[PDB]
Amino acid sequence: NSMKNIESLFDYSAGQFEFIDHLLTMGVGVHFAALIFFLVVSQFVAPKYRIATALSCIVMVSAGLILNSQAVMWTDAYAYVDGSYQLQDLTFSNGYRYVNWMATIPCLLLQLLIVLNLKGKELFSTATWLILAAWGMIITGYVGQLYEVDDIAQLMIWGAVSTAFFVVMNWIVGTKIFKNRATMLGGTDSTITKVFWLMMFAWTLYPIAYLVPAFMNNADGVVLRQLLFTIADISSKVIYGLMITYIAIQQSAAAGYVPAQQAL
Ligand SMILES: CCCCCCCC/C=C\CCCCCCCC(=O)OC[C@H](O)CO
Ligand SMILES: *C\C=C(C)/C=C/C=C(C)/C=C/C1=C(C)CCCC1(C)C
Ligand SMILES: CCCCCCCC/C=C\CCCCCCCC(=O)O
Ligand SMILES: [Cl-]
Ligand SMILES: [Cl-]
Repeated sequence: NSMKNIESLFDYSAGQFEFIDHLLTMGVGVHFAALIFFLVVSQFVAPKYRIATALSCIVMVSAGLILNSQAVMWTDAYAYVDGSYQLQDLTFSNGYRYVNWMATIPCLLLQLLIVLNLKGKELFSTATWLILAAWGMIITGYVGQLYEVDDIAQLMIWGAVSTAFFVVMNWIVGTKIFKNRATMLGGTDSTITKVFWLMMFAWTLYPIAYLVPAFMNNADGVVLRQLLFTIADISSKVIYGLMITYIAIQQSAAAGYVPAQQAL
């Protein structure tokens, strides 16, 4: 996969190489620090909603482990030779991000459905279709980025197919949010709507990073992509988790869970 991504085409100045490295290690540090927060506040969440915060812990460790792996692969694959960082070993590719999305995107989608108060049949059926759509999005996206060096037309076709799953997924999410916000407690019917708009904005940065090879095929585009991934990661995983957890606690408290009431 390393020969198929644009990162393998370029030499990097020390500044470019260090910035990328620092983005990845900063992301590791943010995810594992939020992990502790989610772990600690899980005691303030009613049993009904506690799985939602537990899923955030899983997202944090999953996302953090891959960012840590990328950071090490990044420094293993390049060496400072004659004033630049040059490819030494085929060990870095973005594909690990995609495979990980197969795991974390279901987790992120499940926490939302839980705080929406969906139960039994509807929860299982709704989650099945959302996870199938998300996997379809990720799988077609993954195949497309295998062509970002050798076939930009193929990257566009796979991306268009991926974007159809994305659109259908967002329609299911949005429909369930607007049809069920009336069941939300503690005033969180107003909060869940913002989470939906946060999702739209944060998730849409990923297709933009996907397209960098088409509009910025150079070492600065490599940096920009990692920057957009970092903003998208923090927003779609951390800030999103913080809001899901807020909703979990507020509804727990409204539902008469004392640890939630004593903590608010
Ligand atoms: C490249 C090929 C793909 C072309 C794509 C063109 C179509 C884009 C339109 C919508 C995107 C999805 C937006 C999802 C917005 C959420 C929908 C929603 O909230 O539905 C409310 C429902 O009626 C409950 O009242
Ligand atoms: C880390 C959490 C999430 C939800 C990551 C989400 C990723 C996407 C929504 C990616 C979408 C893509 C699309 C829509 C089309 C181009 C290829 C992508 C897979 C990057
Ligand atoms: C392989 C095809 C797709 C597989 C879809 C599987 C989706 C899993 C279904 C729903 C899991 C949600 C239930 C988790 C327990 C929460 C209930 C509780 O909080 O007590
Ligand atoms: Cl992830
Ligand atoms: Cl994800």
